Amino acid sequence: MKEFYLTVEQIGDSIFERYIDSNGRERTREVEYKPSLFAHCPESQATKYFDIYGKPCTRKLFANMRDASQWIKRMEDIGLEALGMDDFKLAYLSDTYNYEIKYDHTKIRVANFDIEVTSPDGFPEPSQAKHPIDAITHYDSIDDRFYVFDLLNSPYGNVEEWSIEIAAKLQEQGGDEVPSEIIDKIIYMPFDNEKELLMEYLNFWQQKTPVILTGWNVESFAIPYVYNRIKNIFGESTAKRLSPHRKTRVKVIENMYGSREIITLFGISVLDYIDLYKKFSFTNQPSYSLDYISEFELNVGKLKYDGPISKLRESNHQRYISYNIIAVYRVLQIDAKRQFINLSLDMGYYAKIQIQSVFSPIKTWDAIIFNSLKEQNKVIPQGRSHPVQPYPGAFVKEPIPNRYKYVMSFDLTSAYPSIIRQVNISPETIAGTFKVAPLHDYINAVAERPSDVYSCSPNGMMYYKDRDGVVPTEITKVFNQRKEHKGYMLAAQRNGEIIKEALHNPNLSVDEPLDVDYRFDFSDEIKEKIKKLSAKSLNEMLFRAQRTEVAGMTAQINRKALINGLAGALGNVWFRYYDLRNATAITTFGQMALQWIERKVNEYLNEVCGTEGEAFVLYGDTDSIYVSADKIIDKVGESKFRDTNHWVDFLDKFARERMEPAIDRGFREMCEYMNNKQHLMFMDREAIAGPPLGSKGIGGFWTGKKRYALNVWDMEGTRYAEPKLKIMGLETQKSSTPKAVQKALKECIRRMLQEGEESLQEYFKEFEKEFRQLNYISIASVSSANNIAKYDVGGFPGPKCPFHIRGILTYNRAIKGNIDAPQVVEGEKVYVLPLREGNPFGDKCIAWPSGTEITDLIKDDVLHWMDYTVLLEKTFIKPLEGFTSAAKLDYEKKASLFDMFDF
DNA sequence: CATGTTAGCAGTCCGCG
DNA sequence: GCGGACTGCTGAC
Ligand SMILES: [Ca+2]
Ligand SMILES: [Ca+2]
Ligand SMILES: [Ca+2]
Ligand SMILES: [Ca+2]
Ligand SMILES: [Ca+2]
Repeated sequence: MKEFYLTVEQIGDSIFERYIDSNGRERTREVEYKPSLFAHCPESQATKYFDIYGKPCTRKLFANMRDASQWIKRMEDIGLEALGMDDFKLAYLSDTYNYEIKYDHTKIRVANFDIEVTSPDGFPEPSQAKHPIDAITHYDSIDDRFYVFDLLNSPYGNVEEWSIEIAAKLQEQGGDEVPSEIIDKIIYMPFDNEKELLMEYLNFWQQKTPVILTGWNVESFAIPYVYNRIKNIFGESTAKRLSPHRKTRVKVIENMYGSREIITLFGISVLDYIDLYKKFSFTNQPSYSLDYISEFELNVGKLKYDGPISKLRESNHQRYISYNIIAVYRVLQIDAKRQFINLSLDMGYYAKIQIQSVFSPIKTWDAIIFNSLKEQNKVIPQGRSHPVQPYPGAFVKEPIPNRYKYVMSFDLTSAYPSIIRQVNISPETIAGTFKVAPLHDYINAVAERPSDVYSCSPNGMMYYKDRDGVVPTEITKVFNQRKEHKGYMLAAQRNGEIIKEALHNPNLSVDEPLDVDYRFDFSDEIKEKIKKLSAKSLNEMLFRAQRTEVAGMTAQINRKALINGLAGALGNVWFRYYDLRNATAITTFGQMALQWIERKVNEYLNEVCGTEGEAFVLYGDTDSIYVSADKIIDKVGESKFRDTNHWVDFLDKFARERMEPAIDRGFREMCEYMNNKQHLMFMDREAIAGPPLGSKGIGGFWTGKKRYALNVWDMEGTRYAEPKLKIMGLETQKSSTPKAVQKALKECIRRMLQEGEESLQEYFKEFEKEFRQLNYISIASVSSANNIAKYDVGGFPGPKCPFHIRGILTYNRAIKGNIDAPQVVEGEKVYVLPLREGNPFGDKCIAWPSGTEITDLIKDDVLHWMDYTVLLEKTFIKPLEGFTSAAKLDYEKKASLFDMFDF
């Protein structure tokens, strides 16, 4: 097979590389790497090396990496550019792997681990590691085994061995319900003392050295804890054995009362699943406990236990170990679904970077662009210093707050990357400038055509048309992969709806799920078979379709994020290709594009509807338009439609056959106006929205910019079995809004859009009556707790203290002195509840770590002093008031003359 | 070491015969 | 009691 790297490090003048050889064996090597950098040279001097502007450079081959570094310093002192890749391990990767890397994940050792540490005196701080490690579960992807290290003897208690037989039993049977599919994969190893456990853990680690190291919170807890605990017992050089090159770096950061640390293990690529999840999932969660996330992702229940975790090992060591094991398996299950390890590997090898560098779009793009330019013997510019400067972004139309009955939406496919490609925006394609007219002069086609030679943006920039830019070139490759995966995702989505439709009429049969590829639209044969399937087979097929859709989602949305990240990086001062002329060329072109196409759509729709000056576009943001379709529907008359699906079909056809071709002509004109390289403004129909035919539903409403709700029947070609709400910006979409309040507000919206005012009033009345019976967690607000200390004046709120921070301080005073009360961690999330006047906490609110029950010592007092009136008014009524006033609707029946009668 | 800008709502502080 | 300037937080692109 073709060789590929696993890890790469620079240590002094050596490159340390772990890799997979031609026979598929893991190998390591130390290389005294001889880097090159480049300096500009006279034109007369023959060379094969040119900078991106075509100026000749001479190559400086260095005896070692330190020499290269020292040379950069001297060049800086002289005042001349030192060109070429200054991150030498990227250079090394590019030289060693001068071909498209084809990697084999089955040869890559991925390790998933977690540790337990009993602590009777508060959270066990990794930097101090003063408590024994009493469990480790380490899953190895190559062995497909869960290696369990179990401490039987501890200063905090001597316990018996863990029983695998009891672990497999149902909980209702006294067991731990360790999933049966991993029972046979567990290798269990008990130890009579911690030193033996840790020693054997290190020997194991040496035999099975992780390449990718993952797990839940491993970077902030497990890794530094293991490292510091081993250091305290055996010495630092023993602790350094966690690195295959025996090198680590300690990063102390650093709460300021007290502190913590991150450990770099050289020759390992740490990808903490919590970090993967936050970057790649596109959720914002109220809490990031593994229990919370597992439940959200997998619909498994909380791993319940009686008493505090500080006492679980002594009282129920059996459950303690099982739960250690399950927590490790849960990360694997989340990854089986989400496939973030797969994505990280794809992206990392595609760029030729250290795998952990996928967290950095700038490092990722630097490597991609360097490799691309290198292949053509071109030489990359030196990184330069730049002050941070603000610059303009997108246009967002101010909508008239209102109900909007029938709506059709359109937006640009991959807007900013498409703008980059259309205009040919790259550092090396800049041709010059032109004198700018006011933006609205371009929007209304009155300004002079900028150029008849070059491709233009209304920011004043001109670009060559007849040559490729590396930025356009490389952004296109990633865009094309994105498009492939999104296609797979949407096919799976459409496939899912076919299955949901068939679930209305399941067959009474024992049969099998159909063996199909969900990435492709079902054929007629498959659809016929589906209509004969049982509920069992259908539901299983639906699970598989949704898993296929999630996988396509992960793959497409993050490649979308990466290409959009390139457009953003042009405006980040650390990017090698930072240039506000290029960043603003994109954003300004976007502003024109949106407002240009608004004009064109209003013009077209007036023409075809036989009218003039009516506003059809009611809203737009960056690259989208929202078109009121009321007049389209009224032109033919609602009477003519059989059911909802008929008018949906009608608008679908109208958008595709009439509007889109009008839009396309509109944008082709704009392309010629800017004399662009290639027409790439593709504005496809997004949503078709309206109330059910013959209902009192209002269809949609806007309260303002970035705030709206739509009852959607068709979304990018997916015709739903059941209407789906598209809600943006409203409190239902915010992780700070209480769970049950999100739910109730969403049902309030569903009822408004689908059913009418009366239905809304019915639900409101009921929710108001029952509010006080909801679980306290379900009705608590959520916030991030940043800069707690800044507002901590003797345990009391200082000036300008935010509400949620006040709550934390109230909590800190209530718990002061209690050894095992969970501390609020700086920067993490808290639940927040308001308190009534005269409460024993001495303040108007309390807050505590989110995803958790509030400590039992104060729980009852919280429950008793909870201010429901404030909670209902703030979280539920006030947002609902905003929705309903905008929609011109009442959530309570207003008083009127009819109140004089007895109905 | 290192994607971007635009934007609304909740809260504090302050003024206000 | 309620606005306006302000910080903080949270999303929509
Ligand atoms: Ca644990
Ligand atoms: Ca778009
Ligand atoms: Ca059937
Ligand atoms: Ca959009
Ligand atoms: Ca689309």
